[PDB]
Amino acid sequence: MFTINAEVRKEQGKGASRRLRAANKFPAIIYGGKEAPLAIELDHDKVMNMQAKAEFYSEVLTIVVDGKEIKVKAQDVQRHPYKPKLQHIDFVRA
Amino acid sequence: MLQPKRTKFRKMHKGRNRGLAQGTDVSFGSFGLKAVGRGRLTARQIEAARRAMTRAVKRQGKIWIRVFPDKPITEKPLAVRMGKGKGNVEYWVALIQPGKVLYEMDGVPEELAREAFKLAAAKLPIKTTFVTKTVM
Amino acid sequence: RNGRDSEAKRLGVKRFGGESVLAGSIIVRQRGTKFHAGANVGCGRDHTLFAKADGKVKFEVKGPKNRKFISIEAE
RNA sequence: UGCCUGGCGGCCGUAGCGCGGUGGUCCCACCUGACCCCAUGCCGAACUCAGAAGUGAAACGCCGUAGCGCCGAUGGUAGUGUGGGGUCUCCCCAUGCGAGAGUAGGGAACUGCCAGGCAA
RNA sequence: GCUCAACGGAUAAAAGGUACUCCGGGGAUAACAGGCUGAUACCGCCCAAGAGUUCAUAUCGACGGCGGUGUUUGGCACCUCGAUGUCGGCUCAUCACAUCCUGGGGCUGAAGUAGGUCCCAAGGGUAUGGCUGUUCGCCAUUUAAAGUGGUACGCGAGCUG
RNA sequence: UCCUCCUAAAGAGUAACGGAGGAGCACGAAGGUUGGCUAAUCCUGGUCGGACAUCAGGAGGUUAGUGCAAUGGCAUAAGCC
RNA sequence: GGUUCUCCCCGAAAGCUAUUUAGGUAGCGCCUCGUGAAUUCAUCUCCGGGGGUAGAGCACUGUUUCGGCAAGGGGGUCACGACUUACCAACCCGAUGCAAACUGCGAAUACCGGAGAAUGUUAUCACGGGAGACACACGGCGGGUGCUAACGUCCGUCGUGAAGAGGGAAACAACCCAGACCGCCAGCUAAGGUCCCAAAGUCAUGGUUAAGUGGGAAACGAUGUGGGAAGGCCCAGACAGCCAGGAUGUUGGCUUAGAAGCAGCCAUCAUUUAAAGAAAGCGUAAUAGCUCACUGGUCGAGUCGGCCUGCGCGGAAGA
Repeated sequence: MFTINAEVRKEQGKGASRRLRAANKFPAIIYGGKEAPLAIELDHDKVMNMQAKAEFYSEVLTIVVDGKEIKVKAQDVQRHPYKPKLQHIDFVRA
Repeated sequence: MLQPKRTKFRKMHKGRNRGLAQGTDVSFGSFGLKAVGRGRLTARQIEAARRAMTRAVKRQGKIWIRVFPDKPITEKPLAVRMGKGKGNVEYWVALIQPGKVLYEMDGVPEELAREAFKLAAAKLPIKTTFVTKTVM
Repeated sequence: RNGRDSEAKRLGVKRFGGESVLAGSIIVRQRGTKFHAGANVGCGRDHTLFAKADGKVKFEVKGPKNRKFISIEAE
């Protein structure tokens, strides 16, 4: 039931991403296949709650962006160095 | 008293402790002590913390040390004027950046692990936190 | 027992890519051969690279070892 | 024009290694002999001369295979120029530049001139 | 033809003492005091292995950690070299409290007398002699106690030397 | 006094009684040219011989060597005959 | 040490090299006046450049932790054959780090060259006349040294002072704003400010703080208080209270000195069951004993333990 609400990022960069994280929202990327990579933004608190369990990285996940459903798998993720937070998530289209 | 063997040079520059820690994840055990603050740990402090946990766990499980001093520090003798060359090496310290995992541990219950790490952190000069091995 | 040093030899590139030079001008001063002589470039006994003809100096990478070469084109 | 072959290059690991297959009409290699030319700090090993019996074993060329090397995004991160701020032996904000490693993936080449054989 | 190596080489040719000292300068540069700093020192706290009949925390508390004071030993050379007399003693003091006594309390491995430790408290009080220039210290005998420090290591236009 | 590295902040230069080491030569060949050659370290077999002499094969591709400390360079070898 | 009238223009340095040289001096750098010269020079855009610094990495030179394979080494069964191992361990493989004197990678800036527009009193270069200066200081950034101490000391680069008044930081060369030709009882602003001293909001909206925090200080401690994300148990009725229960061998074999649950070898059994463990605290030489784990009944509705943090409290003693 791993449904993630995501939005398409408007601006990218170190300044934009840091500003985004300050608003309790972190970026992520979806790639794989012959489709262009898609940059997304999504809420941080919800992902932390549902990524705590060990099987979050086991099966496929569904990403809902602008009314479109994408099936992805957790490929890579970056933690905060010394805080319980997330910096980025890499998603591989399944 | 951790210390290197036959180091290339006896003395080295003071340097700086800027930057961010690299070994920020648990790699050997199931629980670890992460460094929140920034600073340096001497060999004596590392030994004191290690002894505290070994006693706390009562030689049960495994202990991993993820930091090595590998950095000499000098100190001028008392009543010595400035100059006349670099001071003699006294003790070895390890530079710690935020997020560095100091000690790792495995083979004990989570409850017993928390108190063991808490005792060790009480004998260290840097703010520390308890972390658990993450799945990927 | 320290305190000794040697006078700096002021090595390095004297003429950079894309600037005209006169024949015989020094292009690079080096201990070994970091750059190898190319076309219209000669190598001195101390591995100094000098221009054997008048023109524009350019750098390039050639050979199986990707070693750097300095050439001169008559422009 | 094509399959081939040899030489001289461009280009230089997407081009290099490992495993399997494939080639003797020419060419190439191995190969016989060496009294003479030539050489071994001893040896036809290597170099050189007189040959072409035999062979494709080795080497070399080509094909297949990702088992390695190699190349490699997007995003994020580190760092950083300029101007400001802070609980200022370290950081943050606005703007500009933006890695390294890693990931998806790519990948077991391409090309110019000359000469020779076969089919055209 | 020169370790003219003090290596741009003042002569071919050259070591010491001055508390009997002198002159020109310098706080550009030391010694006393101030200032900055706080390694060291002193004081307080954190963790707690252990000791304490068993019981870590009555009382001590190792291995380690974090602070305060500017009371020692230090670092620097900012002030003073057209001069700030620098150890003790005497006389006269004044302030801080990290309290020696007296006052009020908690805990005690506090039966009582007598203690141990911690908290609040600076109102007042807080020795005399022998030895030594001594501060200090040892010793003798008293007291409720003979407190610790700051004040140019208080005080020589107040005294002694 | 001179040489090499770091400090030195990716041109040059850049101080300290800062951190490490060297030189006051050598060579008529160790120079010039022509021709030829390509190491260290490991594995296996083999008298003395043994971990470590020399021989043969294999992996390796320069960890070797370069008259002298260090840095840079060196397969067209600047290395060896 | 001192060096005597006035006005106008420009305007430094405290660096390098050498010096019986270090507080002197010489050349150069920097200043001034004159002369002659090229879109000479500067900023910006674009283009052509070589770096090995920050960062990163561990192929190499060193260092470092763990696991495996493990040649080899010791003790042991063997009859010149040969074998095992509770035990030492090389080289490699997998993972994790570190380095000014490590680099299989590699910026931002800076620097050199070329083209172009605008702008600048030729701001550039060469030659000539005259100099001063060669004690620098603090601040930001990158470092060595020291204790990542010093208004310490030694370098690189920029700023200010020196040689710059004015406003601001209570006072305070070097901090922030800003470069004073003279006059005006004119206006608008910068940093910083607007209750009074003292010029200007007792201004507006939404929050926080109870501490005189604001208006010094840490490790660490705590039902201070605000917000956020969750999680367990909850009218088949939770949490705290209230009259209740908590027993039988397990005085154990074990080191029988007694540990019997309250020193440990040890299992961590088993019945009544609305319900109980062969045991968490206090207390005995051990006993005993008193509580809590857990379980009934009434009222009865929320309650409980952690994470993220905003602002506060203690820690906090000097003449």
